[PDB]
Amino acid sequence: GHRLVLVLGDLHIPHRCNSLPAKFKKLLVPGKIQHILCTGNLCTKESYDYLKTLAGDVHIVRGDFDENLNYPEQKVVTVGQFKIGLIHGHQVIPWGDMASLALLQRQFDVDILISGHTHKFEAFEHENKFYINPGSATGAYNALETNIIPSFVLMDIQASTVVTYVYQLIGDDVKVERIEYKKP
Amino acid sequence: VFPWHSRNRNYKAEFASCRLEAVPLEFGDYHPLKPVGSDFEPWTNKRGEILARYTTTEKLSINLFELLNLTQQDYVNRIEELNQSLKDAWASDQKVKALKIVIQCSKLLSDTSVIQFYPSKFVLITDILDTFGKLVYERIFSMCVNANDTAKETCLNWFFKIASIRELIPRFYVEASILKCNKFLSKTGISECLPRLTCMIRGIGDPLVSVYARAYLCRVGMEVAPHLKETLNKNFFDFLLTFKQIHGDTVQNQLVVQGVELPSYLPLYPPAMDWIFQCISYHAPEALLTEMMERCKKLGNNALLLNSVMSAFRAEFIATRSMDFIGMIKECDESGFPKHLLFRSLGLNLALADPPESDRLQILNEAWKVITKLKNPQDYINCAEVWVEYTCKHFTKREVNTVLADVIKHMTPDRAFEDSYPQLQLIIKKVIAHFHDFSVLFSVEKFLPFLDMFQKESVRVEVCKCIMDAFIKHQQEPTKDPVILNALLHVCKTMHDSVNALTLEDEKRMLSYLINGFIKMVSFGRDFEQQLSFYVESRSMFCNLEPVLVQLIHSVNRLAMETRKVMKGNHSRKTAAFVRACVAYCFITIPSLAGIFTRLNLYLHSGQVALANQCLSQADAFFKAAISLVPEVPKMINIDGKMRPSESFLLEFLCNFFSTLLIVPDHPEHGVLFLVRELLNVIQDYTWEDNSDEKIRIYTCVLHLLSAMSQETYLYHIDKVDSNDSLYGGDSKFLAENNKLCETVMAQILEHLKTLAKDEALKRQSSLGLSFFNSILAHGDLRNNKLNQLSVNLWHLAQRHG
Amino acid sequence: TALDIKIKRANKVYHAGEVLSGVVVISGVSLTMEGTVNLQLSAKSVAFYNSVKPIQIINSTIEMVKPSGKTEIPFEFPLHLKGNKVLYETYHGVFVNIQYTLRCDMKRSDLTKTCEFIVHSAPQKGKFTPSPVDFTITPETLQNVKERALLPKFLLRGHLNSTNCVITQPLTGELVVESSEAAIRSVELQLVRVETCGCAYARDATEIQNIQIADGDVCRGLSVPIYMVFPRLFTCPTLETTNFKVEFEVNIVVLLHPDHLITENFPLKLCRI
Repeated sequence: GHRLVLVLGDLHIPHRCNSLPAKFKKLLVPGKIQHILCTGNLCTKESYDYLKTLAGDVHIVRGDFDENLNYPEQKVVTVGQFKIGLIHGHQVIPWGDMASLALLQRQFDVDILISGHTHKFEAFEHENKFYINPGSATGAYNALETNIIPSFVLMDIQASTVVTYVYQLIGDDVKVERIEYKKP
Repeated sequence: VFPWHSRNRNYKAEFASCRLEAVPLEFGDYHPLKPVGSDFEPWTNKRGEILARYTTTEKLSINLFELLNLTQQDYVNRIEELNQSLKDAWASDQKVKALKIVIQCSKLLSDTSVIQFYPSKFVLITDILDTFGKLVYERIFSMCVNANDTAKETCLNWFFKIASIRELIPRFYVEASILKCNKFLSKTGISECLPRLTCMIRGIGDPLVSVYARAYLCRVGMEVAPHLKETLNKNFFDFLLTFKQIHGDTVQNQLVVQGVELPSYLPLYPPAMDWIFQCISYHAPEALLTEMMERCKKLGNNALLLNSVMSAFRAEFIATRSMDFIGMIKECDESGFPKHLLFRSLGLNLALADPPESDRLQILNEAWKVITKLKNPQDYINCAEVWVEYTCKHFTKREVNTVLADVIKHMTPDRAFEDSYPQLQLIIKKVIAHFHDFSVLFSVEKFLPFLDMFQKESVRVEVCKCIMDAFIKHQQEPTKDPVILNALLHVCKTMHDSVNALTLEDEKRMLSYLINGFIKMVSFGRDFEQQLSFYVESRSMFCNLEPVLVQLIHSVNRLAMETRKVMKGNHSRKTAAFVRACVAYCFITIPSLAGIFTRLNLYLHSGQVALANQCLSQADAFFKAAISLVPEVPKMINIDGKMRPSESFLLEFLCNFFSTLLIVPDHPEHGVLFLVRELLNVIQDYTWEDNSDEKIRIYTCVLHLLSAMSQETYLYHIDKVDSNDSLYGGDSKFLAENNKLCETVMAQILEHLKTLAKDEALKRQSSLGLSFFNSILAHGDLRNNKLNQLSVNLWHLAQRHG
Repeated sequence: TALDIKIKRANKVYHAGEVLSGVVVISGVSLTMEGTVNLQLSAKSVAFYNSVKPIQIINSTIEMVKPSGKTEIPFEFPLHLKGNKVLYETYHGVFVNIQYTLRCDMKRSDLTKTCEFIVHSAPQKGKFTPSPVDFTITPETLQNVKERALLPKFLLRGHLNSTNCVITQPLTGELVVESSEAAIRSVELQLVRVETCGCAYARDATEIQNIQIADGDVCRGLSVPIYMVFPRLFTCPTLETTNFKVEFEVNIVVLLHPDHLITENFPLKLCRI
């Protein structure tokens, strides 16, 4: 059994970017994505509609700029044998603190936590816990970095093994990177 | 108590140790994202138009078996009463009464007391006939279950009773109503009865009655035996034989007696000829349509006939023969059927099927030479609405400009606009439908004067929304042609000036979306200053609509960061002034906003974008303004029209503010922890709800922030801003002041915990203790004996009360 | 406590030699099948011909039940009349009425019901020859020179397919209004029965039905179709017997605008083939 999830976030359309990078629309096709988790900052119903045409399962949380505020601040949803926790990321003080993420996973008691305020992509394992910060799919600017590379992560979940394929557009090339996670 | 010690954190080393090793992928490596029919227009639809158009205000009379001075609505009510009486009599086993009621209703069709009401009347009474026709049929069918002798006997009895009717028109109508029942007598009954009814229609001497009788016969034939077209062609041929009577002496004398002019008597005919021609020309071979065309041509005042020829025949046939139809239209008599109606029908045909390439220019020229000579504005717009589609579909922008200028010339004089607000809208839509590229549409010289025509407020704004939808859905790249900007600027002005106190929120949202769609698509290239000029003229132009202001703030911050990225952070003397101008722009712009939480969030984002360009003073001003705005937050806020609490939103706002003030440097002229100190004062002074404990959540967040900022090097840094880690260089005095703040915050938290314990609310106390222990584990140095003892005590207290 | 007669055939027609079969439904009782020719004396036309009396066609009585629930009992009669007495066609005329009726009567210490069954004359020996007739309705058709002066000049031409009509087949023809000075208000057909009683003799002509074929001013030169369906029991094949005669005529009457009426009489001869 293979489950495909699209970890996204920080589109910021149109507050900071006109749309996704031209290639990322081509690399994304309807009927091939099983889940779509978004850290937030959709900023429009149009980006949510675009995601809704990419899959059926669309789990999306509240950012610091979302137009629709009915978005739950924190979400825990179970896929396969894993539970994924999703927050926007601006709740952690400071941003991207490993201590804050560990405390939030303690509150959630969740297998993997997603927190993507800092648009710079991150992926790390600490205390047998998995952590992914996909970054801005559209490469929306942030005060914490000088150069922001568009990026978006893809969960592939099979039983107890998750292989994460991260797509980052550098210059004009869509580099793809692989990371592996196994539940102890 | 208990003091606070900050556990040493090495962010670089911790990240490097905890970072998962990743293996890149070369080309060829597998990653998941690797690559009668529907063409027949039924009579049910035409029912509505015939009933709607043909209404008379004169007093009608419905004589049965005597009633006088009846209005149209009362006439319809009386006919409905007759239909209900028919149904009740049939359901009560009184069939003779049903037959006599149907006979009288059909008799009503033989009377032409008010000619103008005859079409709608025909539509009403025929319904009764239909209600009869089915209702008889089912009965025989109910006896059927080559049917049994009882069904055949009942069918023959009905046919004989109907054949015994004296008056010709009632007999024809009642007999054609039950044509389907002929199925029960022989397999050739319909094929032997339809020609006989067609010939029987010749007895009707009044042309209008005969034509509508032919229309009913064709309708029954198509809803009963649509494979007998050879029989129904005789209807068209006999109709051409009878057509001489329409303009004959007898009908003229009848109209004179009734005092009805011919220009009003003639338009009563198309509702029936259109149906006759449509039924007879359905899937007909091209030879038959040709033969009908030449048989129509050879007559006299055939101006009327031609209309039906355009109204029924397939679009391809008329489009190919369009020049010949122009020729036929030209010699039509002026005093008879209007020529502009024929031109409208021809244009409607040419809107579906293209004419031959060699003839298009001649067709357009000769159509407009006749259209432009019309005096009445209403029929002129009726023709022009149809022909603008043709002109825009086939020809270039010059002809569209000429057509629009002609339309403006005709309608400007006598304030005719009010009579053609809908039609004109249609025209403008068509002009936009065929002109996608907006460097060409606004090159049309008279396009904007055409918009000036809509001087009404409600009508004009809808056209503006249509223009803006077309722009946002047919513009995939930023444009700069100043012709485009000025025109869309005018449209956005005239669409935004409709916002008032009475305007609904949803209308404001739609308008904001449209003007935002315009604003997003204006990109001045490397000329950042002129882009800021566009933004200042935009704020001056679009003041009322708040979301437009929000988008403008976001976009000017975007311009600031775009300049940052273009110049790679190395700000120049010329561009330092520009970025200062942009940030001052933003500073002026936020306070105008109406929403509160939007103001707070935009203040923060403005702050962060401000510090990104090494300009510190106005950033500190931003944080001070945000702090001063903090107390204004209400307890109860508005979301999506509903009312929701503002607790969690306030929590998240303060959390973001703290996380930001992590990096914010403190001015040397003031003390340490400055902006943090005023935020602490504000949050302490905030009128927190009695049943709310998120305040201690925020103090725990304060502890998190101070612990993180007490480290040697901060987790994240600005490109060229010296934060307190590099400004103070980890000074002992700064750390001591931070620790004193730690002790104050912990004392406040402990006092709140003791108050909660005294309040006997043990659930909240336990949750607070568990969260505080988690915070201490996060940041509190467990090596210190006092802090470890405090954490152990908090854990014990949390476990004591579950 | 109610009676009813159900004749087997739905159309209730029986020829001169067939068998009349049916069922009597109840909820002693007898049933009588009687056919009569009722002739009504009229205003004298020519010893007062006191021979116009009822004629009994058939008389047959069956004792069906000799002295609860829905009961049914079958019955049958033979339709025979000696060797030379013919069963006349059913004819609901005005002065000559030929009717066959079954009458069921049950005694009690008597409930009766009468049901009529139709009898059709046997088809002719058969050499059916249609007799097409051409006619011209003109002002020289009205039988009065005094009135003819006020008539507007008109001319109608027509062609009846056959004056010898099969009663099951409709009367078909064409009528062309070649030229009328005055507007034609209506042209209608008028089937007139010609009933005769007695001998040397009362003869009457009475309209059966009027069927309008042209309404309003019809186009000059268009062939209006003469079409007429003969009524079921009001028309019979032309019958002649020493006591009574039943013939039929059709009157084409043209009505003009100033209330002018013109009549053309065609004596038909109905038959069955």
